[PDB]
Amino acid sequence: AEAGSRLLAPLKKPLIVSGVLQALITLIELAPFVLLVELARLLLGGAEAERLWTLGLTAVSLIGLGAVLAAAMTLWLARVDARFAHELRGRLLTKLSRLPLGWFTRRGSASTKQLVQDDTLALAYLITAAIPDAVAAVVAPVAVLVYLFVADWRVALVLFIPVLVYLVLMSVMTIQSGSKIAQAPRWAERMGGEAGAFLEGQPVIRIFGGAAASRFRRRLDDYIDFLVSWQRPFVGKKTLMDLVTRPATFLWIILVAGVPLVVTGRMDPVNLLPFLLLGTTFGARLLGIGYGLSGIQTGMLAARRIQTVLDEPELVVRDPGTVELDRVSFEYRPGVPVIRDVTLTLRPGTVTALVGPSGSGKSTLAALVARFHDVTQGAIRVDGRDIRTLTADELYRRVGFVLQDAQLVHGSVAENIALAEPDAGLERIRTAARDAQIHDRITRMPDGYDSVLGAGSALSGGERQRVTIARAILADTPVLVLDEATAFADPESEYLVQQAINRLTRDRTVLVIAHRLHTITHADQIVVLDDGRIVEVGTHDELLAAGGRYRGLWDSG
Amino acid sequence: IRTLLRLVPAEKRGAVAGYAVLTLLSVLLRAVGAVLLIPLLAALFSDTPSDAWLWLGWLTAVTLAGWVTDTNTARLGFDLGFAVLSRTQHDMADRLPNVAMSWFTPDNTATARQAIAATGPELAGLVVNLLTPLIGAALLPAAIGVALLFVSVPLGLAALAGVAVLFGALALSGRLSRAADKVAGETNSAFTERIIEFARTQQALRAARRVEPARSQVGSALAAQHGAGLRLLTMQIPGQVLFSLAGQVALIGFAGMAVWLTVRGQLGVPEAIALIVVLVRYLEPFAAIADLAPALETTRATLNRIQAVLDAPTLPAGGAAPSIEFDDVRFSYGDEVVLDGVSFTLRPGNTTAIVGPSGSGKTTILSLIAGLQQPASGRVLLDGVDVTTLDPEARRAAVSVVFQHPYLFDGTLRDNVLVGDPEADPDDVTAAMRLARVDELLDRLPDGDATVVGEGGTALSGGERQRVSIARALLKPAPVLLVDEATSALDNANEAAVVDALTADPRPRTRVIVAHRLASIRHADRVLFVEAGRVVEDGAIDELLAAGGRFAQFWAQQQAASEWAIGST
Ligand SMILES: Nc1ncnc2c1ncn2[C@@H]1O[C@H](COP(=O)(O)OP(=O)(O)O)[C@@H](O)[C@H]1O
Ligand SMILES: Nc1ncnc2c1ncn2[C@@H]1O[C@H](COP(=O)(O)OP(=O)(O)O)[C@@H](O)[C@H]1O
Repeated sequence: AEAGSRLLAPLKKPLIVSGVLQALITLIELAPFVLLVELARLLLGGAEAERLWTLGLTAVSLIGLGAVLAAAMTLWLARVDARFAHELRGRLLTKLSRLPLGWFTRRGSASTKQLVQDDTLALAYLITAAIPDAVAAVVAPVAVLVYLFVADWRVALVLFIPVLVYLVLMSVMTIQSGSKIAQAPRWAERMGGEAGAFLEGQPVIRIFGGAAASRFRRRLDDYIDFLVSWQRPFVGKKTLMDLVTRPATFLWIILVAGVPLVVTGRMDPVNLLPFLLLGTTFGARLLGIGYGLSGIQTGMLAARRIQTVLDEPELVVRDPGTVELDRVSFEYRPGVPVIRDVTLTLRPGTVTALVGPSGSGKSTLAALVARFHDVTQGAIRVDGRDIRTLTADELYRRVGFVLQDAQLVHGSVAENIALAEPDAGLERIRTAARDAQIHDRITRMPDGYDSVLGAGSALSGGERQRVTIARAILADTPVLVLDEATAFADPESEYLVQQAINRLTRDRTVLVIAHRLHTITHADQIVVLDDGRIVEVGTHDELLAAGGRYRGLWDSG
Repeated sequence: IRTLLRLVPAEKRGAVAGYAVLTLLSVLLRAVGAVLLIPLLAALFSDTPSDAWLWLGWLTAVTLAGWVTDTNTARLGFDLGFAVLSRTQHDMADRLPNVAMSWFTPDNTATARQAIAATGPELAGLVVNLLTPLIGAALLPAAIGVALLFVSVPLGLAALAGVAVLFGALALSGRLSRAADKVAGETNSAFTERIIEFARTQQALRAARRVEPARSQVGSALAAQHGAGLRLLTMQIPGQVLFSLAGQVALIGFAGMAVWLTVRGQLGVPEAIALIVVLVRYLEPFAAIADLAPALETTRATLNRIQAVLDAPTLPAGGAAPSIEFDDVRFSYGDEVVLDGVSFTLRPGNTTAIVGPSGSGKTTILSLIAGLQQPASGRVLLDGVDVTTLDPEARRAAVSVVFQHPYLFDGTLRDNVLVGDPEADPDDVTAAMRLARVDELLDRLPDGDATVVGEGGTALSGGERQRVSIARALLKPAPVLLVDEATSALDNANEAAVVDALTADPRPRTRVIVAHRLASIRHADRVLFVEAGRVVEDGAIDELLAAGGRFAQFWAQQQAASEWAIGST
C-alpha cells in the first residue's frame, strides 16, 4: 500500500494545493444556485432594481472568477505534472541501466511498455485529472448537503429516505449473491483465456472441427447462462433501487414534504427553494463519488507498479580466460532451487558444454556466468576474480556472450559491428563481417555498410544473428558464453551461422547450451544436468564408455 | 446509431417498439411533471399557499405514472440486454469459423478477443445503464421546451432554442476534451519511445560497454525535449470548464430574462420564481448527459469492436487421390504479395516436397490448398474442381494438414487425436498412434493416451506435441494430406514419425510436405524449390541433383549442417 504513496512523496504540497483549489472552484460553481435563492428573496421582498443589478453582477463575476481559477489551476497543475513526469522518466532511465540484465527476460510480469508508457500516462491522469476530479466529486455533495441542511433540517432528512432505500437494496443485493461477485472476475479471466485459445486454434477448427469447434461454444453458453442466472433475479431490486434515486422521485419527496410545511406556516417558502434547485439532483451526486474515487484507485495501481520497478534489486559491486564455478546454487523465486551444487572449471581455450533435458537448468547456468543474475550461494570466478567484484566495463570486456534473441541497435551497420569498439575503422569492420559470413548480404543491400537498422528491419533471424556474431568477434572477449539454439533458429541459414560461430570460437574459452548432442562430440568437457544438479562430467567418448545418463540421452536423440 | 439496431434479434423487434413508445411516454410525463411546477410553485409563493394542493395532486399522479412507465422500460431494458447478449455472442461465435484466415491479424485478433470476452456484463446492461438515461436526458430539455409553449409561445421558443445552443456546447466540449486526451497521450508516447528502445537494446548495450554513453544520450534527448515542450504550455480552458461555463451562463441568462420581465410587469413575482426553478429542471439533463460521456465513449468503442467482428469477410462456398493444380496463383496479405504467378500440378498419388529459403511463401501454399485462404488471383483446383465452389462439408473432408504449430487443446491425449475423425474405430487410433510414434510417449504418461495434455494437464515437449499433431492428420480419412515440418532440435523420432506418415500410411492420397531438412524430402517423389514467392526450380530428387542447381546447393549445405561439431570441423 505504501509503494504508491512513496512515489508521490514530492507531490504532497502541489497535490494539496490542487485539491484546495478544486474545492474552491466547486464552491464557486455552486454559488449561482445560492444567488438564485437570494434573488428570489429579493423579488418577494420587493427590492429595488439597483439591488437586482448588483446581484446579477455578483453572479457574473463569480462565473468569471470560477472560469479563471479553473484555467489557472489547469495550467499550473499541468506544469507540476510535466516537471514530475520528466523527473520520473529520468529515474526510470537510470534504473534501466542498473537492473540485473536478466530482469528484461522476466516471467509473469508486466512488460516494459506497460510500465514506462501506460503507467507513466496513468500517473499523469492521476495528478492532473483523477485527483482534482475526485476532490470535486467529494466536495460538491458535501457542500450541497451542508447548504440544504442549513436551509431546512426537516426537508433535508427526507433526502436520505431514497438514500437509505438505495443502500439497503444495495446491501440486500450484495449479500444475496456474495459468492457470485467473487466468481465473476474469474469467469472473465477464464473466458479471456478460452477466447484466446479459440482464436489461436482456428485452423484446426476449420479442417478438423469436431469437439474443438463446440468446446468454446458450449463454454460461452455456460458463461452467458451464469450472467443471466446471476443478474436476472435482481431485476426487481435493481429497478426499485434506481427509481428511488431519480430526480423525479426526489422532486416528489421534496415537494410532498415541503408543501405541507409551507401551507401550514411551518416553513418560509424560500427555504424550500434550495432543495428545488440543488437537492433534486442530490442522489445523482452521491453516486458520482464512486466514479471519482475509482480514478484514484486506477492511478494508484500504476504508481504501485512504477515504484515496484524502482524498488528492484540491482547488480551490487563487491571489493587467459579461465572460469571457476564453485558450489553455485541459484533461486529464481525464493525457496525454489533451479541450480544446486554445481562446480566446474572452464579451462582456458577449452569448449565446455552443458547438456540435459528441458527444464534441467542448463540455460540458467550460462546466464549466471554472464551475470544476468547473481548466484544466491557459491561463487563464479573469471581469471581469478569473482564476477561480483567486476564492473560492467570490466566483466563484459572479459566475458562476452551471444545468446538467443539477438538485438540490433538503432544505427548503421558500421556502428552495429563496431558497437563494442566504435574507433575501429571500416577495414577492421569488414574483416570482422567477412569472418561472420555477413559481408555478402551487406554488399547486397542498396546502401552497403551505411544501411540503417533498428527495431524493424528486413533482415531475417539468421542474418541479424550473424550481425551480432560479427559484433562479438570484434568485441574480442577471451571468455564466451554461447547458446546453441542460435544455430538452428534459422534452419535455412544454419550453415552460415555455424561457420560464424566456428570462426568466433577459437583461442577462446566457451560455454555452450547444447540442445543437439551430435554437435558436441569434440567438446573438451561435457556437463550433464538434470533438475539443476550436475550428474556426470567428462569428454564425449569417456562418458559414453561410462554409459550413464548421457548415453541414455544419446539413445533418446 | 446503426450498429446497435443491428444487434436486435428478430424476436425483440416488437419489444423494442414497446420500449421506445414507453420511453417517449416517460419523457412526456417528466416534462409535464416539470411544467406542473409553474402553477404549483406560483401558488406556493403566492398570498394563499393553499392553492398548491391541487397541483401537488396532479404532480403525484404524474409521478406514479412516471414510475409505472419507468419500471416497464427497465423490465424491457433488462430483457433486451440479455437478448442482445445471447444474440450477439452466438452470432459472433458463428461468424468467425466462416471468416477468411487473412482477417486474423494480431490487431484484428485482439479486437475479436475483446469483443468475445470483455463484452459479457456490458451488453447485458447496455440499454438500462446507457440508453435509458441517455435518451431520457436528451429528449427532456426539448420536451420541457415544447411544453412551455402552451404556457407562453415566446418562452417555449427561447427555452427550445436554448437546447440547440447547449447541445452545441456539449459537442464542442466533447471535441476539445478528446483532442486534449489525444495530445496528452501522443506527447507522452513521444517522450517514452526512447526509453523503450533503451530497455530493448540493453543486452546489446551492456555487453558492448556502451550502456553509459547511450544512457546519457537518451537523458540529454529527454531533457531537451521536455525543456522545449514545457514552455509551449498556455492557459487553456478544458472542455468540461467550457460546458459548465455554458450551463451557468444559460442559468443566469434565463434568470435575468425572468427578472427583466418581472420589472416590466409582464410576469408576477411568484411566476418568475417558478420559471427560475423550471428552467433549472431544463438545464439539469444537460449535466446528466455530461456524466455519461465516459460510459458512452467505452460503449461506442466496444460496439465498434463488435461491428468489426460481425463485418469480417467470409469465404464463399458452393475418394481417390485428387490432383492439385495451381494456375497463375497470386495471393497477398493486403498489399504484401507472397505468391507471384505460381503454377504447378501435383501428380495424384505422389508425394511432392516444398522447400526454399527462410521467408518465401512455403506455408502459404498449404493454407491455400486446405481452404484456410482463397487466392487473390489465379485458381487452386482439386481434379479440376475449384476449391471455392466446393460445399462446406466436402471442403472439410477434402484435406488433412499437419501445421507448423501443434495447436493442442485442453483434453485427453486420445481426445486430442480423435478430433480427426470421431467415427474411427479403436484399432484405427492404435495404428495412427503407432505410425506417429506416440506409443513411445504413452509409455511415459501415467494414464497413457487418457492423460490430459492441456495447459493445466501435462507439459509435453515440442517433439511430442508434433507427434500428437501427426496422429491427428494420419487418422483423418481425407483424400489429401499436407505436412509443414517443425520439430524440436533433438527429437529424431519426430523425423521418423514424419517419414512413417509420408510412407507407412496405406491410405491412397496425394501428399505434400513443406520441409526444412533432408530426412523427409529424401523419400519425396518430386520437389518444388520456392524462393521469393516463385518456383525458381522444379524437378525430381535425381533430376535436381544431377542438374547441380539451387536444390543441389541447398542439399550440400544441409548435409554439411548435419555433421558439424564444436571444437572441430
Ligand atoms: N522467463 C523465465 N523467467 C524466470 N525463470 C524462468 C524463465 N523460464 C524458465 N525459468 C526457470 O528456469 C529454468 C530454466 O530451465 P532450462 O532447462 O535452463 O531451460 P531450457 O529448457 O531451455 O534448457 C526452468 O526450470 C524454470 O524453472
Ligand atoms: N498473419 C500474417 N499477416 C501478414 N503477413 C503474413 C502473416 N503470416 C505470414 N505472412 C507473410 O508470409 C510470408 C512468409 O511466407 P510463409 O508461406 O509463411 O513461409 P514460411 O513457412 O517460411 O514462413 C512472410 O513474408 C509474411 O509477411
